[PDB]
Amino acid sequence: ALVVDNGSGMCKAGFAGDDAPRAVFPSIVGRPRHQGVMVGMGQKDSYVGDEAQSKRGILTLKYPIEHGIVTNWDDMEKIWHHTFYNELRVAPEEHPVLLTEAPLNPKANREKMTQIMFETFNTPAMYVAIQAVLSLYASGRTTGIVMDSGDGVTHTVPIYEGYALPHAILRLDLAGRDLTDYLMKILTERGYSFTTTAEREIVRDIKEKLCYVALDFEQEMATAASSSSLEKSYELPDGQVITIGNERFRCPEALFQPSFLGMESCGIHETTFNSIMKCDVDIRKDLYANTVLSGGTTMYPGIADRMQKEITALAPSTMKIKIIAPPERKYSVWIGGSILASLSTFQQMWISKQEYDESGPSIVH
Amino acid sequence: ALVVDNGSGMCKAGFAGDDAPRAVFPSIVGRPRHQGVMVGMGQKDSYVGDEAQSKRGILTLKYPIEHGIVTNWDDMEKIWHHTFYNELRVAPEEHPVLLTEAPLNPKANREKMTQIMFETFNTPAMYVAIQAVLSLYASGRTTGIVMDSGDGVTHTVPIYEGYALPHAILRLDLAGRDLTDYLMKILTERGYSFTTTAEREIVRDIKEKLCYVALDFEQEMATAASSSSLEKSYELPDGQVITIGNERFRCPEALFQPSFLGMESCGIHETTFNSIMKCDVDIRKDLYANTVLSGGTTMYPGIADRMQKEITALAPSTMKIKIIAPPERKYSVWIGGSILASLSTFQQMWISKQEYDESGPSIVH
Amino acid sequence: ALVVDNGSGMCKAGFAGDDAPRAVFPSIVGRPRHQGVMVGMGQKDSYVGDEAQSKRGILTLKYPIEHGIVTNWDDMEKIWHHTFYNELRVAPEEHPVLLTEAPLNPKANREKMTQIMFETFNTPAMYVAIQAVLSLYASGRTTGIVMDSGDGVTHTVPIYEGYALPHAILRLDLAGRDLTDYLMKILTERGYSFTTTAEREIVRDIKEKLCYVALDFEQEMATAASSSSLEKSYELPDGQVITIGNERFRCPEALFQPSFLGMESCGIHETTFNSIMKCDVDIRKDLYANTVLSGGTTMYPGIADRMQKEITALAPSTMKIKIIAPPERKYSVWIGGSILASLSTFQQMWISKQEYDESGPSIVH
Ligand SMILES: Nc1ncnc2c1ncn2[C@@H]1O[C@H](COP(=O)(O)OP(=O)(O)O)[C@@H](O)[C@H]1O
Ligand SMILES: Nc1ncnc2c1ncn2[C@@H]1O[C@H](COP(=O)(O)OP(=O)(O)O)[C@@H](O)[C@H]1O
Ligand SMILES: Nc1ncnc2c1ncn2[C@@H]1O[C@H](COP(=O)(O)OP(=O)(O)O)[C@@H](O)[C@H]1O
Repeated sequence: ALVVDNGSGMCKAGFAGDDAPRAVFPSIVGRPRHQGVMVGMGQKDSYVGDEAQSKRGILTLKYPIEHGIVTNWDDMEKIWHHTFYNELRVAPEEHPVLLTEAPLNPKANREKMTQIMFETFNTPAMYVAIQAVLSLYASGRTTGIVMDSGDGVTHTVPIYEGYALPHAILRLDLAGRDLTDYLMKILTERGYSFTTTAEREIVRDIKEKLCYVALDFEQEMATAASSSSLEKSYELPDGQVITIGNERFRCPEALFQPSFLGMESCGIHETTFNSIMKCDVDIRKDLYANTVLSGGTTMYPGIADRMQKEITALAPSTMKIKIIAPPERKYSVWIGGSILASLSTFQQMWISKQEYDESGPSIVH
Repeated sequence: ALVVDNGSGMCKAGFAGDDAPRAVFPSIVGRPRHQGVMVGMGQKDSYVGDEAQSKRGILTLKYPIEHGIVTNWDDMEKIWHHTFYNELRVAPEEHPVLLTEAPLNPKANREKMTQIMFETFNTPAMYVAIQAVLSLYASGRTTGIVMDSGDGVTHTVPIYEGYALPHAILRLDLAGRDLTDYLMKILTERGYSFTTTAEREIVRDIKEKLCYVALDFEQEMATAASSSSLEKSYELPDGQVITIGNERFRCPEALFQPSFLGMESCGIHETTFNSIMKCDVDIRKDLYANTVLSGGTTMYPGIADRMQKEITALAPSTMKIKIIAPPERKYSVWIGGSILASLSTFQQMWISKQEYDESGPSIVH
Repeated sequence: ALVVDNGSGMCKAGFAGDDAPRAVFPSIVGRPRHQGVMVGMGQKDSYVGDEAQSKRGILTLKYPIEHGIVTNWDDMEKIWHHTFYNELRVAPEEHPVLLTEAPLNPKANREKMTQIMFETFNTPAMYVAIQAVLSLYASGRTTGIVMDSGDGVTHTVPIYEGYALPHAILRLDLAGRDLTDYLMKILTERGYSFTTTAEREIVRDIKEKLCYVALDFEQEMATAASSSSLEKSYELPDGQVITIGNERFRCPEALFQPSFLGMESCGIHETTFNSIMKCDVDIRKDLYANTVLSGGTTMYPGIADRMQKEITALAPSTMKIKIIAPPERKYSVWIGGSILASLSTFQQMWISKQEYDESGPSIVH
């Protein structure tokens, strides 16, 4: 059976018989804006994130997915086509597939997504599973509160003894792309300017390399405003040097207290405490000291040691607080997908073609 | 032969060849309220007070027994199944059993209870015995007035020279569970709130730990309203501190003068005097100075020294009054059950299978 | 004398010489989140529900009161200041005032509330009265069971011949704000999203306009899933149309069987039957057929005709059941406040300054 993590930002896919994905590519569809001045194939009508990442510049870049909701399904179907035929060389009619989505999403999403997945690609069996549950499979726990944070979605789910508290789930649409745009908007403080889609991938790669989360933001500010040498240099692809300072932390720190973005919500530590405070009074002792981090934007160095200091300053004292931040968080959800796909007891739960032929797309409910 | 104290509140069981029970667990059956988000065996259809006490939170809690009357027999049969197979590891067809009940109860109770006990578990021999009689066995007296007070039932039986006066027995359905709910309803005076079954066990454990009976309630009220330091603190399972004051006594004191509950009856001291005043005129001298306390809710510190001062203020003077409050009152009825089960002369009194095959369940009468 | 209904949600105030309040405004205090880019007076340090309702967007909105308990008294004192000086144009030192509260509340509330009311505003005389009693004044009955349901509190009080049974009162913290948040959490099923305080008032006004209570919820569900045209459209303040269907009832219906919210209590019909079953056996015949509904969230169309069908299915047959749902339920408690304030025989019951100068704030007891 195939496991495809159509999370936002990049697609990750492979077989359930493996410990890591076989494909990891940036989910972009890119289209040329200039005509072919010399005869050849070298100006295709469209490119997908495998090759559109390197032919950027002459291409505009648009994602099929935003805030975890698919905006144009033809781009997504093109990406699934690339994942099945071009990358894993596999006929989708041969293999069952399971697909990930955010916990709360417009229900029509699941309906269209399955209608495509086995009316067009005619896959034999299908199942949709929420990412936070799959992350626990990857950790192998049965009690815990999972936090996920990727491109444009953050959410949390409490689970105890394998039971989720659906009244205690939260979304918080703050992570990633809304945080890259802040880097774009703060980096113009130095003077550098970045205006276009292909040029944004530079700012993304900057953020993926030159970023750390301060444990005491006020004192890092007081240090970087001193004579301290804290800057590092980045070479742009044309050879222009970039120096970054007073910014390597002041970007990711806006994941906490997101009033810097004018988002009037509570932040990641607040919504972690405010999710545990929705659970029953004796569940707190076992969700505390089992906080599990997941997903790309949890990868900055120093996250866990700040988050722990924030929660411990906020939760009632005389309670053990531990944050389970493993490595490989980027793949955690796919690993758990491979696990759940492999468990023999789960094999009765797939929606088969026979069910959909009776019920149609609302069988997902 | 087995002795099982299926009194209300918690089940206590063991062999007659012992001085204390081998099992003591809260008689609860608990059921999940949330569907399964994660795969496993870890969510049985039902749990019993051994594990439902710790898996509370994810469970609703319902007792099979209320006011000493069984409300749902399938929950009780599940508890007997747990006591025989799971807890005492004993084949019920091997051993006779004796079972306790309240003195006055709907007769259909005894009928169903024995029908189950040796039509289903097919026990070889059976007997039902009233708790107050069994308590005298535990004290070893043959003259006395016994008071019992447990989860939801209080009653009294006078016995002289081993004879009970059935015209002088009283029930008074005031103890225990109706007194925890009053703590729940008075503790909201501080501001704390407790709404649900699992959360009530916290208030029960509070009551089991932070309670004392005032000898001069009016003066303890006048003291706690003074500058006196009289509060104590309880840590909830989440680490929230609770402070309790002007309440640690004002809860159990409602066992006397139950007009605080709007129950228009007389109270425990009144119904003790009003039971002795039903006995013959020369029996008073020997029921006085042989008052025997029994059952859980007689365990609060200061009970006996109040009760003596109340009865002595009410009974005619120039009479010696003594209250036999031993330790181990919690087990007293089970101890007496073990005694009566051990006496060889009693061994002719069990109802055998041969009797029931003639008479059916009404053979208990 | 003034009558101020400082119930939760919105403040309603006026003179006892009137049949309806003179002020009705949403009790919000709002504070700016942005520094001044343009010169003027137009950004006060704080605003109150008169103007903070229209300057929302640029304001954060916080209530002083939640679950009927005041959380920050300075916001409340600011609201009382606005009601006396700014709205009713009245010197508080001239007039006695009576104030409403929920039946069970932390006692410190009444103490602080009166300390403020005539240590700061220096009112000459003061009295606190429970809302359910005041509702009977508005109906003019002397026997009845009153149900109240507003912003964040529901409770019930039985009264017979003008006497309440304090052992039979219940709170049930389910109404209103916990039911708007459910609309926020169910409306994301369509795809629309609402994240912030000012934006929540839109969902509240939706609920106040596009809501009805189904008499047979299962059949309305079966109808809305058909081809039936049952949706209605709401225009947002920006002109975005919203269509709502299969939801206009599935929100308020969660006031019954609140397991949809994961609140493990019984619901409004259950706690109405379970309150009458605490009264004496001959009172039932006269509390039945005098159930009186009160307070805002009882205003949905179809409530009464469902509630009657629920109670009649549950109460013993051959009993007349009638629900007294008058119009003007929103003002009922204030009307009764005006009545009780006007009765000359009541005029001895106010706490005067002379009493408080001896007793301090606990004179309310
Ligand atoms: N090394 C890194 N450290 C921190 N964040 C990263 C790193 N690499 C990628 N990211 C973040 O993750 C995004 C890539 O997609 P991601 O959100 O991880 O999708 P998914 O969660 O589905 O894997 C990047 O745009 C970036 O915001
Ligand atoms: N240490 C204690 N002091 C006072 N009361 C107690 C104590 N422990 C238990 N109780 C009361 O006894 C109840 C336990 O069941 P109980 O009524 O004793 O049943 P039984 O009488 O059948 O043993 C508790 O709910 C509590 O009300
Ligand atoms: N027309 C209406 N129909 C149903 N419910 C309403 C209506 N108007 C207001 N409400 C409910 O009443 C709330 C307003 O405050 P309310 O609870 O009535 O306070 P009070 O009971 O003190 O007047 C609103 O938030 C809403 O939940």
